[PDB]
Amino acid sequence: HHHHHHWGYGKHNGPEHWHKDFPIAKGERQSPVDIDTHTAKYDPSLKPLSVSYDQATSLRILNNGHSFQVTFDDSQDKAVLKGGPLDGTYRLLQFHFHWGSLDGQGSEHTVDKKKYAAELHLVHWNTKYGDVDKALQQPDGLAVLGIFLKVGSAKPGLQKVVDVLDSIKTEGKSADFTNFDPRGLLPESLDYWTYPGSLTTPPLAEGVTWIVLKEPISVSSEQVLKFRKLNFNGEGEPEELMVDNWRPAQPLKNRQIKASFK
Ligand SMILES: NS(=O)(=O)c1ccc(NCc2ccc(B(O)O)cc2)cc1
Ligand code: NI
Ligand SMILES: [Zn+2]
Repeated sequence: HHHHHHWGYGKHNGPEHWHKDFPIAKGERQSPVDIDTHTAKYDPSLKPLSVSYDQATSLRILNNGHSFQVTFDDSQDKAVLKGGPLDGTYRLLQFHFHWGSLDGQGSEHTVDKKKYAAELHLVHWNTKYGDVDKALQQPDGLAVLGIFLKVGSAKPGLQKVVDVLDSIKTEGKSADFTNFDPRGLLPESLDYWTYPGSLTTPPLAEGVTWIVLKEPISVSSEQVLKFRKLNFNGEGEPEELMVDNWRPAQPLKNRQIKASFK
């Protein structure tokens, strides 16, 4: 009998191939999905999302070769998420983005089939499991907040991020990044869609409660061009621009997307 045991976004190792190392891709709970709003059953019993970033302590920003991420002190309930569909408190650990080679693509989730120019993921782990390592092993371990990005009007709360991207151009670079306020990345409304799903990068584990916000945030084509100057490659290796680091929509199968808003 068969016996089973690096990935990227290129043609040879991109999403179409991930299922071969990570057969959970063949599952029923993969992300991202297309959000079909005809079929998204509004639900009144979904509560306001309580985004409590009162005391958020950013630490580092870094280029991991797939994306950039900003990490937070997650030792205390300094930045948490509760309400919406979540049973309990989920503490923020990091945020990262996915984006395109051009403005017409970059988002992971789609809405009635439209792709936005980038998507922001805020990654939270369920405090009752004690840390992110134990949480990552559970069906209700993680909660990701997804925020769409469209081009036009510059986003101010993002300039602090964008001003340092040239210090972390290549894979493995990092910097101290303190006193960054994540609330300056939220849009005004917090109406959301929710469904059970997965990480969108390997290992593609199916323990994620997805919360996608209806309202995108806007950013200047100058800001998102800064995203596009990052490299997938390391210093001294041939240049390969960090673009199109998004997984395409996966089939919803027997799941239903719920809405918080009519
Ligand atoms: N793209 S996503 O679905 O938001 C996604 C979220 C999380 C993960 N991996 C899990 C994970 C946990 C901790 C850190 B860290 O730097 O402290 C990074 C990644 C993989 C994909
Ligand atoms: Ni065996
Ligand atoms: Zn992500």
